[PDB]
Amino acid sequence: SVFVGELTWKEYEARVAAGDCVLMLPVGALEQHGHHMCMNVDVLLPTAVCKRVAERIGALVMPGLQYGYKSQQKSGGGNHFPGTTSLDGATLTGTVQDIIRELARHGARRLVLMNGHYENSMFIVEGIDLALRELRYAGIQDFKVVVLSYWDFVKDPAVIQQLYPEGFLGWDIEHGGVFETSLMLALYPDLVDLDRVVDHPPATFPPYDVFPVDPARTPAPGTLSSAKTASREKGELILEVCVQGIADAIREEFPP
Amino acid sequence: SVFVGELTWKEYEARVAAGDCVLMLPVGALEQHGHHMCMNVDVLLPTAVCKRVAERIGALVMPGLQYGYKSQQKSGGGNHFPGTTSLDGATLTGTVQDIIRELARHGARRLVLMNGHYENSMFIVEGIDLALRELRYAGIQDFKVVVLSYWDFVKDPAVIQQLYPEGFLGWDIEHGGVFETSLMLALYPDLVDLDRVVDHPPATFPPYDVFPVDPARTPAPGTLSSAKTASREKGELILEVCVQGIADAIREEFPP
Amino acid sequence: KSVFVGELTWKEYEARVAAGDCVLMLPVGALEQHGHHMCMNVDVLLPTAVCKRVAERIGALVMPGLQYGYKSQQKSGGGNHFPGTTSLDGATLTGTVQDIIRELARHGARRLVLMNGHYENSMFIVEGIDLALRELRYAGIQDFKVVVLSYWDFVKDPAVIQQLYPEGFLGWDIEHGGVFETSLMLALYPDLVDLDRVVDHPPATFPPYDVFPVDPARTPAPGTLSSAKTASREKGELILEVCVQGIADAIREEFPP
Amino acid sequence: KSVFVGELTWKEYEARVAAGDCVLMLPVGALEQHGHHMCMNVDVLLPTAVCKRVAERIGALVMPGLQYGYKSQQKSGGGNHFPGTTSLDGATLTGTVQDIIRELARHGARRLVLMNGHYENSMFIVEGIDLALRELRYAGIQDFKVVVLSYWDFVKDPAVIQQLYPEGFLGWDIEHGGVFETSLMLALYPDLVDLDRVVDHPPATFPPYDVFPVDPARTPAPGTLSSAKTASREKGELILEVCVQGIADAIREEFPP
Amino acid sequence: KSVFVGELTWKEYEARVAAGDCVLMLPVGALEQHGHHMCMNVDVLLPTAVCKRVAERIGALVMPGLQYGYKSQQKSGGGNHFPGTTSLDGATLTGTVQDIIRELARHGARRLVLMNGHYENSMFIVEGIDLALRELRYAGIQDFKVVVLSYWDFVKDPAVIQQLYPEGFLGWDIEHGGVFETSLMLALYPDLVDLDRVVDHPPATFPPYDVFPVDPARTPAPGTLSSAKTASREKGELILEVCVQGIADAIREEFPP
Amino acid sequence: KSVFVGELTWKEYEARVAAGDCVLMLPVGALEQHGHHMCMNVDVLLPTAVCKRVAERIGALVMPGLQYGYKSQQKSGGGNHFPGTTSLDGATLTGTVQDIIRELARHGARRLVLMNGHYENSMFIVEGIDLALRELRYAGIQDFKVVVLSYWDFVKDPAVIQQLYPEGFLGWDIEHGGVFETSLMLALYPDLVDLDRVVDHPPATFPPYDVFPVDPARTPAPGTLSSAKTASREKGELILEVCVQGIADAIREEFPP
Ligand SMILES: [Mn+2]
Ligand SMILES: [Mn+2]
Ligand SMILES: [Mn+2]
Ligand SMILES: [Mn+2]
Ligand SMILES: [Mn+2]
Ligand SMILES: [Mn+2]
Ligand SMILES: [Zn+2]
Ligand SMILES: [Zn+2]
Ligand SMILES: [Zn+2]
Ligand SMILES: [Zn+2]
Ligand SMILES: [Zn+2]
Ligand SMILES: [Zn+2]
Repeated sequence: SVFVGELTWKEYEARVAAGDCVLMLPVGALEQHGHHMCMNVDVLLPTAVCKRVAERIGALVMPGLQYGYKSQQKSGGGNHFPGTTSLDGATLTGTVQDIIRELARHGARRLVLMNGHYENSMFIVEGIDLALRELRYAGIQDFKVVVLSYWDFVKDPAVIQQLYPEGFLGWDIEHGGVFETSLMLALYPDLVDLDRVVDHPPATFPPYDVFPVDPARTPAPGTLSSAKTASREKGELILEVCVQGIADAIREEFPP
Repeated sequence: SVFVGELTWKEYEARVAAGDCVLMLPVGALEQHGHHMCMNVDVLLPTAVCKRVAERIGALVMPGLQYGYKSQQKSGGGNHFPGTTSLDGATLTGTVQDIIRELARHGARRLVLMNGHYENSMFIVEGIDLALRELRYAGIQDFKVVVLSYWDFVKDPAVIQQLYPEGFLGWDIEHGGVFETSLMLALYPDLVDLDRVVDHPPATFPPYDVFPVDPARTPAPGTLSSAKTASREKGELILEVCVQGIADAIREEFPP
Repeated sequence: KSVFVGELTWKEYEARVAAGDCVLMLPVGALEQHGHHMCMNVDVLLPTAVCKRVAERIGALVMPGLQYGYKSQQKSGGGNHFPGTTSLDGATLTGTVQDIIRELARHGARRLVLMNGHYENSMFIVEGIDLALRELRYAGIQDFKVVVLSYWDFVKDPAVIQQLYPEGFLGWDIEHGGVFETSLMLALYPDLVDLDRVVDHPPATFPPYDVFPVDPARTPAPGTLSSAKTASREKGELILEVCVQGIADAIREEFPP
Repeated sequence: KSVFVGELTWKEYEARVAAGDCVLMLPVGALEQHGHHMCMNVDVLLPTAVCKRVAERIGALVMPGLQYGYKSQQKSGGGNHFPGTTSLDGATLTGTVQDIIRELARHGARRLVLMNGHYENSMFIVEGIDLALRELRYAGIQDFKVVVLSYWDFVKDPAVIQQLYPEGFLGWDIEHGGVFETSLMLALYPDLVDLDRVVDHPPATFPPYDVFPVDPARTPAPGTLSSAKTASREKGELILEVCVQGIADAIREEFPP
Repeated sequence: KSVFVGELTWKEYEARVAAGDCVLMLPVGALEQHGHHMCMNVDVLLPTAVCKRVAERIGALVMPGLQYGYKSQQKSGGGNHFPGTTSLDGATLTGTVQDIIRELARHGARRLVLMNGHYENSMFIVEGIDLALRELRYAGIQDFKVVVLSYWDFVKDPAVIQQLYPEGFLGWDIEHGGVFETSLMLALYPDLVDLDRVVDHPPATFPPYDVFPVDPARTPAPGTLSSAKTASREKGELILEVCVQGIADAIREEFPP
Repeated sequence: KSVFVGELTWKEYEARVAAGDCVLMLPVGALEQHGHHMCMNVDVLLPTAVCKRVAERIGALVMPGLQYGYKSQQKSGGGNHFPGTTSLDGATLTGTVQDIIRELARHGARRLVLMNGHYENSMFIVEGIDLALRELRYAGIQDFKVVVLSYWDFVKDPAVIQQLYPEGFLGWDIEHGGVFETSLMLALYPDLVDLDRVVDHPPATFPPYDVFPVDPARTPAPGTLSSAKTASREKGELILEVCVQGIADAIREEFPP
């Protein structure tokens, strides 16, 4: 198994003792994802990518963070929706910080944080800095962290054209849209009912944000773009591209 | 599905709209469990129990807390072991607090926290208190919480007698022993290898604790008792007793 | 000379720590209801009295005690809904323990005994200790050693237990305001106990789970979890000698001269 | 009359809020390196200058700006390893925003515009707002409204973008110490810019991931993420008018008189 | 009938609060070095003794005192570099005060007097009060009132001052371990004072600024900021009567029956 | 060359720190009501102006000032109940000071002067400094030195006081919006002062204790604690010269070039 949770402490110890062990931590959320998809998408997707990447490069995957930061209107619909269960920034930051501290204690020195929930980014960044700060007090400067949101690896114009023959709309509105829905159709079809997709024009907003969040400014379904054209085929493409790209990136930053 | 993460936000909203929806939250840890068992035991077990109880009483299960409080020598071997990845008390407390705040926002008013890691108890307690304190600030006083550790429902003398024809020696030393190992053999046999069990005598300690934790005071394998006599059958019985007992307790506290 | 740090001059304290093997003791209690027959500072008074006697025997020093502890829980203290009980949030207690260890380490002390007298304090004392040791480690300090214990855990001799609990040991959690604490109080501070006000009720029992908000009905009306009807000075004196002796021996073993 | 709260007496401020529809604006910046050609308080100076001009047009008031912001990130500000850059922890910035909102609500104010000038501040400003609104709700207050924006987002007109970047727009992320900010500075504070010191390097490019500890080698030597060689006072005046007009209109829309 | 809450049963306490105009008093001290002639728990002992006497006269109740206070400052307590002195971080002290007020309010109490005995505690007590009142407001509670004071501020009469300091008033800040505190201790706890060990140095003087890390050389070697050579039980009795009467009167005025 | 860090390039800043003896100065103020005759940013403007002049004379650099300070207290600033005054919680201010010191240390700086302009900030500045020095100690760094001062403490010469107050000085406590601050403002920013609006009331006096919630009636209606009727540009110029000279000499003493 490539999952730390499924290993005995002895097996884990031996792997870290190897010296070049790479650990991966998926960071997701419990968030509404329209009428056609379930709410644990942000955990399921990066976890599936982590598993596949780990199998290829000989890495290990830590239990994923199930709850993430508050959903923002322009990227995830808004934290006013039912189901969405978000943590305060301090809580998410502290969780990341605590995990890094513990991994360093084990003797680990290579960590990849794979974000699957757009809004988590800056709090992950702060948790990393606080953990690295503490390691520095002990004179430790060899703990290295690579942070990434898996969708950023789908850049190849050729790939983008296949997935979006009519044009890429941007990652900000890819919440419950073609990208996430296609991956889900390929990985967990039973958790997706494309027939329930509520077609609507791609969400647009003015150059600013308003709080309290105005529910009227988010498409009724909660999605920011339609997944009507999502498909298992597109999902298989996205999956291979991400796994390959991320596997290469990790081998690059954490070589033998 | 009985898992909130596998529902759409509309399906979840509908269940809460019913008025008497009971939500369940498993709280575990990533911790060493000897040479014969994996490290996510404390998440897997309460989650499996929650699932079965939820199926029986029509409740829903929230994503579980994967990381818990620091392992203590007398109950989990100690936080010095590799693999064990623990959170600070404030972090765990804050996580529980944030989740309750969000569930209340959804309109939910009935929550069952099922602890699977001994050491989490008091921090779960503080998280609950802080969240209820805030709810009262908003005039909300109808949010009710039931907290329990699933093993406390295995107290019937006849059951203990059948499970331990030699004698029960308390839940304290039941870390990686007969109880947890038997449950795992019944639910996830592939994650257990009885041939690797180190059959040492029950762990004993003086009436006080020492910090920094002294490794010599914990049996080398990390277990506090031998799981040599663990069996699938013992696990099936434990599972039956726990599910029935918790289901009855929840119906009592959260009637239709 | 006094065994209490508070009654020493800084020069005397400094000299004792300069010795090199000085052991410090910190009582951790609470302000909590203890039925109709006993006062509310029991959890401070008792561990403080034990520390004093242990200190006198092994040559240790006792720090001012923590007067307020963690929230009373229904199954071990009656519940935090009772009047009088004044509790701190976990972070507050944890931080207090953390600050004190930091300061003792600054003084040059390296041996500390935390003696808990309020059941609910345990885990927050543990977190306070971990956070303080973590910070000491940042400065390369790994020789600070801590021994934490709840004084009642030393009362284990089958023979002594039989006298206190003729019908069986009820468990340290439901001992709140019962025979154990009341007997000690009768022996140490009789003026603060009125055995005639004891409301005799059966030992408190609870289901295998807890409910919040706490339900007042599931706690005996007087606030006690077990009856102190049979409490006596004699039982108190026995408990006292057993604790002092056992704790003194434990400290001598962990912190040898 | 001044549009800055700091330059008013408390009586004058009180009267303005008593008006009932008073709009307050808070500039949120940072002290951060901005290449060899510009000073380090750019992120405070620019949003404050924009706030002043917007306030003059719509009759709003401007609060003292936040001088220190969140840690500079490699992909958007060069990195927090540079000298001069003085950053706050996320909790500190969030708490500052939170405290100010709480206080303004106490004054009776209910309309606030937070104008961010430092790319990295965004999410911590967002958390500060959420925590403050949460507290207001506890006190039964639900009419406090907040508008948050990063001023450069108002430069949307394809015609304006083309004038600034005739060879193509490469994004706001690498617009640190580049054409955009440098042009505005040339138009507002020319004495604080030495265009002759601009190190004309190719625009910064990074792989689809982040690495920590930040690797200095992955940031252009000067600290800038794009060359300001083509910056000019003319471009600056266009940007200024575009931002002021757009924001003024947005506020009139969200906070009608 | 004891005036200490800790020595009451929860029923007795409940009955007192039920009165409707009950006044609670909380001593806030510290564990701090006090020269070669006095013990280190002075800051707790003195305000507690004053609270007890005031309570007896006005029918109030006294809560367990805070044993540890904020970090000793050079100009008012000698400095936190001294052995023995065991200080809390500001957040810890503030949080302790906050938790206590929250609980007292839960009991139904609405009148609290915080009597400070350690100079440096003041602003953290103030913050704890503000945060507690803020929370009470969220709960719709606005009738909780707090009076905070440092007992020495009540010694104002010129005649009294001259009797105490024939050479001239030195200011309450340098009155650390000097005539004022030592005299009170001589009148209240003579066994904890050895006037023969007093080091008769001239009053400490400092430039108009502070330096950190604290420089030990800038504090008189004994730790005292002024000489207690002329301290006496007679002066102690005078101070005690002035403080008790003045405070009793002030409380009667702020918390009328 | 500017003495303000914000107006320097990171290269210029780096070079100055490289000198190995660079002194950094941080103004710490507040946004607070200052009567009917003066604006609310006084506490930022004054220490910043003093820092600028001192820096010009001794070759130091000035950091962006803290614009918001701790909650106004009745006896020193009128009270936090006034409109306009926008205060931070203690933890927020302490955290801001702490974060800035961490960053300056990272830059390689080791000499810092914090110039307080708001009475109430003092203890939180102190705690921020302690927490920062504590963390530096975790990294084996103990050569970072901090000097903290409130600029008005340098106006102590009897001859100067006599010239400024030919009718008698009554202390710094009541100098909120009075002669001292108003005179400085008249000399530095005359347009922000309108002496004709001064409410000439008698000096504020208070009992030896404080009450919370704060009672508005106990503060002079205008918000000032003493009348600035006799304030003048001349008095302001004198105060400025004395403060700048005194502070410059103190800094040279503590941080020799
Ligand atoms: Mn998401
Ligand atoms: Mn466990
Ligand atoms: Mn207790
Ligand atoms: Mn920036
Ligand atoms: Mn003191
Ligand atoms: Mn002020
Ligand atoms: Zn998603
Ligand atoms: Zn387990
Ligand atoms: Zn007790
Ligand atoms: Zn910038
Ligand atoms: Zn003292
Ligand atoms: Zn002022």
